[PDB]
Amino acid sequence: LVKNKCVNFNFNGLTGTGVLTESNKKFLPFQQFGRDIADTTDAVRDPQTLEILDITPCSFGGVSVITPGTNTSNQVAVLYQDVNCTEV
Amino acid sequence: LIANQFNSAIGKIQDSLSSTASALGKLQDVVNQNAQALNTLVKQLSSNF
Amino acid sequence: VTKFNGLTVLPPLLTDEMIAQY
Ligand SMILES: *[C@@H]1O[C@H](CO)[C@@H](O[C@@H]2O[C@H](CO)[C@@H](O)[C@H](O)[C@H]2NC(C)=O)[C@H](O)[C@H]1NC(C)=O
Ligand SMILES: *[C@@H]1O[C@H](CO)[C@@H](O[C@@H]2O[C@H](CO)[C@@H](O)[C@H](O)[C@H]2NC(C)=O)[C@H](O)[C@H]1NC(C)=O
Ligand SMILES: *[C@@H]1O[C@H](CO[C@@H]2O[C@@H](C)[C@@H](O)[C@@H](O)[C@@H]2O)[C@@H](O)[C@H](O)[C@H]1NC(C)=O
Repeated sequence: LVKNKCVNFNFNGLTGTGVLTESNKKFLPFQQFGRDIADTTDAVRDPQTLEILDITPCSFGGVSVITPGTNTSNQVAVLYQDVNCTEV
Repeated sequence: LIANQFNSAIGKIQDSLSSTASALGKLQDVVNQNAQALNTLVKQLSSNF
Repeated sequence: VTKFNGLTVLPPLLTDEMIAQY
């Protein structure tokens, strides 16, 4: 298992895409799966090394195109909304 | 006399705001309605339909 | 006066500092 990078994981038939990180969520022996308000998984227990992993969906956001009219130029600027200048 | 009444009237506004939270209800309700509407949208993902 | 599912909030064009200046 690879951590801190967007990966496509499969835990015991549970599939999804997200970033797996170490977590400080204190699970209990009868429970393996954490859960979100919207019923999506939020933490898994590693089936072989029992540490709890956080699942964060890979970074995303809207992309806007800022342009003068094509009656003036064909040059445009791109705004990546609510994202740093690293994931571009 | 008029200037002193004005200065005291402004001072009372500060005392009113600093203690009564309900004074801003017209703006808090707008914030609450949008957050309440958005949370309902999120909860709908948990339904089977 | 006081997420991961495609729901975002856009920032207002007039920042609060500009509102006070007006
Ligand atoms: C198969 O899974 C077991 C789970 O118990 C592994 O045994 C230990 O699991 C703990 C989980 O916290 C980890 O320290 C290590 O994975 C294991 N430690 C020791 C001392 O055995 C077991 O190793 C797994 N087998 C293989 C081949 O991965
Ligand atoms: C986005 O970029 C900003 C600007 O570089 C960074 O903000 C970090 O914020 C944390 C805590 O809020 C602090 O370590 C620093 O203020 C910033 N760190 C660095 C390395 O600049 C960060 O890269 C990103 N922040 C967010 C919230 O996405
Ligand atoms: C649309 O553009 C027509 C011709 O475009 C011309 O060339 C480009 C490169 C620009 O320099 C532009 O300013 C020039 O006019 C115009 O004839 C036409 O009027 C334009 N449309 C409108 C509504 O003005």
